[PDB]
Amino acid sequence: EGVIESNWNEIVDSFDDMNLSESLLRGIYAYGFEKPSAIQQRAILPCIKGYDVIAQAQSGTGKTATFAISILQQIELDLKATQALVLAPTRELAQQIQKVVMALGDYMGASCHACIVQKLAPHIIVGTPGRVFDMLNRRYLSPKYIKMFVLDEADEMLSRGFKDQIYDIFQKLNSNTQVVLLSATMPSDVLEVTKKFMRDPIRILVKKEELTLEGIRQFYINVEREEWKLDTLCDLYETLTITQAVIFINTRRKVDWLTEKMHARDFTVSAMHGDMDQKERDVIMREFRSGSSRVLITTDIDVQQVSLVINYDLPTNRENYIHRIGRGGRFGRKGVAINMVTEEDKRTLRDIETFYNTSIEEMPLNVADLI
Amino acid sequence: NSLEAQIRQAMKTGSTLTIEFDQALNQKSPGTLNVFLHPANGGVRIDLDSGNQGEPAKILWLPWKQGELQTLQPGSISTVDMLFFTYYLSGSKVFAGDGGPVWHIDAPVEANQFWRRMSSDEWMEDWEVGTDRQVAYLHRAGQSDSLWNLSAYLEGAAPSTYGRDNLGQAVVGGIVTGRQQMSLYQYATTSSGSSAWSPLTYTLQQRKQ
Repeated sequence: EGVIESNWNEIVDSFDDMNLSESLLRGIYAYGFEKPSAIQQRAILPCIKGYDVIAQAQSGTGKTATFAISILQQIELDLKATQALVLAPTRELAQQIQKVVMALGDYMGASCHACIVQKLAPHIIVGTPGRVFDMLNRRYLSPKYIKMFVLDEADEMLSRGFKDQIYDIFQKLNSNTQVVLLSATMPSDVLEVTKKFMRDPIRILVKKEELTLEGIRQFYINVEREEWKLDTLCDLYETLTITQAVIFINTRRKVDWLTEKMHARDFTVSAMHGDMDQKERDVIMREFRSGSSRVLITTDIDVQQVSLVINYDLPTNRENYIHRIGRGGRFGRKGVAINMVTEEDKRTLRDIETFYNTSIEEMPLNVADLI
Repeated sequence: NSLEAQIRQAMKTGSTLTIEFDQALNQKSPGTLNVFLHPANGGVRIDLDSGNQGEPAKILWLPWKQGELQTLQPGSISTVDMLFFTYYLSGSKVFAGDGGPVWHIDAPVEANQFWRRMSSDEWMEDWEVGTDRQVAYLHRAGQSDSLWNLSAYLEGAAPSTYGRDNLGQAVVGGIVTGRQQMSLYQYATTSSGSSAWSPLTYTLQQRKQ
């Protein structure tokens, strides 16, 4: 799910027309192997030609034959040295790679060892970054004939803190080393690795939405009229047990208004808006994180946990809706959001689920026994 | 005199010295990172800007990342006296293995979930069921047990905590003392202001599964 964006057009959907060697194909057909993904279908060819490649492949590509093929087709089978080096974030992923690489490899007489002792020079080495850096360091492996460096799941590896080890390993490799990075995610630092290590590489990216609504319970209250919002907001603090909350407001004027009325009801509050510099926000975020204020009121945030988010004002568009309550990452997919709805909102937006493209349900009475 | 020495000093002597971090740091993966330390209020700001009386430094950095765990690998812990920092704890947790990794876990990530993601790490795979490791663990007090209680997975002293009633912030830091060896420190920021630095202790923990 998503859409491919490439700077290179060179597709192949079969093992048949990849210009592979015979012993490789003997291996491919021997073990009925799967078809390659759309991503892989456009990476495999320039990859075989030795070009630098950035492929936004889904996690687990290391298990597949196309992955193995991209490595085996480049190996001088008669040179008895390590020519390819694959880094994976964990033992299980390295073993999966080792398994499929050595399966196909056997028909070709290629060797593949997974670094995860005395025996150590196989053509291909796959393993964890630290373990692998260590082996180069203690000279049990040689970067001398290594012409290919694969970073499978670069994102996972950076997340698991192997950036250091990865940069140190790179410094030991020849200048003409083909780099192939695979990552389902392309955050800033992953992009940096490629800028640092690659020369005009093939780019096969997938534009992916970074914030998501997944697992966030979304409610709305028919407040009907603007002037009944303050009361509605105060009743929520009597219906629910709220530790800290973020209240989004559309204008600086109302931010100031709401913090005055809220403060008059003995809420500790922090107000923030666009006509404030970064040094003034910092002090305000400092007070919210510390819990000196139980309520943060802003316009269109640096904090890890809050009881819920309240859209006191409905956001002007979907992008804003997602920047307000959407969360990044695969885990900790929980949250509670409450939207306040007036008749004018309903008359303008027509249908909020459609307008904001998500599932928002009317806040029930038993809401406290639900979130 | 150098901002790096003063922090190191404040941590060891148990003095009060607050740390500010640029959100931009969280775009930098866990590892060895060159930063600039600047005086800010009576504390120190850490960022990537060379100006405003910025003194360079080389530290061990560990970012925060929403919906995820970030990890600092033991193989990075080697230069004696190097400082270590992780982004502000405002609900999140920090788990540290002695001779092992440091994990910054996002707040709502359930304990069952992050434990499973941690176990994937090499150091955890070597931690045989039925044996011990030394662990420094810190969560916000009053937070729901679903987000941090690891009693089904470990037998040992209770984790350290910060704040009260799931309110408060913490700043975790360190000083490398040797190869895969680091002294951890913490200070809290609540409605009473900021406390002084105190050791973040490692206790013995037995792996139950």
